[PDB]
Amino acid sequence: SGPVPSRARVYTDVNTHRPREYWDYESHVVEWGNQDDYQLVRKLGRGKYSEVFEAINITNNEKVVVKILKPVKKKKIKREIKILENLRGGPNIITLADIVKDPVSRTPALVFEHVNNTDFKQLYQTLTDYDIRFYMYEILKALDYCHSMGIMHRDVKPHNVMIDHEHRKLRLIDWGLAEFYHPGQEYNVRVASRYFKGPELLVDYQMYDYSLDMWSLGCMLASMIFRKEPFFHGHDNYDQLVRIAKVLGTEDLYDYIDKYNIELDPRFNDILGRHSRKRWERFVHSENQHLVSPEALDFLDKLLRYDHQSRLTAREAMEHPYFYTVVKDQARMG
Ligand SMILES: Clc1nc2nn[nH]c2cc1Br
Repeated sequence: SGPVPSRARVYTDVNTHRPREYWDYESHVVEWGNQDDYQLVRKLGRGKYSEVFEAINITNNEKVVVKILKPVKKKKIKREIKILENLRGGPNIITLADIVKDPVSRTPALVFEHVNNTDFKQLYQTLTDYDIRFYMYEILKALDYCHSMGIMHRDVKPHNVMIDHEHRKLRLIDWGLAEFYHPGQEYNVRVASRYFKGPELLVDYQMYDYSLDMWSLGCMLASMIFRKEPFFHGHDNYDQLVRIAKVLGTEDLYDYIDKYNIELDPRFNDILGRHSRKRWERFVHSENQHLVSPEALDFLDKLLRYDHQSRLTAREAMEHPYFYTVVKDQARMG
């Protein structure tokens, strides 16, 4: 038997039409700068794969951000570098400015354009209904671009969205989990953060595509309009699917498994149970109702689907009525 193959609905063959060196990052040669051009000012945050510092470029007194990479496979470093270089200059994509190594420790580090140390997670508590739509639209610009360039981000979450609210600009960061989409390729399902993992990751379906990012975006949107962080609050990867099933229902879940002939881990048998598909009104209350509208719920429903092929693409999402006012305002002034 085996699982049923799958293909992305959009941007399916974009990498095939590219020269090999565009996506064959294992053969990419890295252009190393001089780390003596940069002095670290202060630590910004600590991660599982890197440490982020505010720094200064000695040569031109320019503020930068330096991401010191924790030891990982050489090919993973080349992948993040190649993806950042391919996407450089794209809408709302963080700009990679330089690549350096410590002379003694040989530890690699990436230097980025400076952004204010404010991510989406810290800000959305004070956001109006319009601001949520505005910044969701800006994220969709970055996703539609990188998807059109044949790249899945695979780690979309509020922590990876830096926002300068005073200037109303945002940047999508942390491309260390991003990967090139190739039709027929099977990918590692051990990606993204638990609360944002798509059902394809949780049931171990490896032939996924750009639509993985659209599930993660739906998880972000639900947490913001409902003020429930996270929206799917699982204890682990198994319970994460249970939390989803208690909302989206078990019937569509098993139909999804049947459609792609997915061999489900037997542990799920005794924990998924039977659950109806819940109406989104269940999560509306007096403190979030000003963020919830029929347009928001209709848009959210079309993102959070078990069947990855049934989710809105980034471009389809940008044309939803949820963004009509945002589109009109950008047409007038931008
Ligand atoms: Cl602040 C910051 N963090 C990152 N993590 N991965 N890439 C990154 C770029 C910037 Br700028």
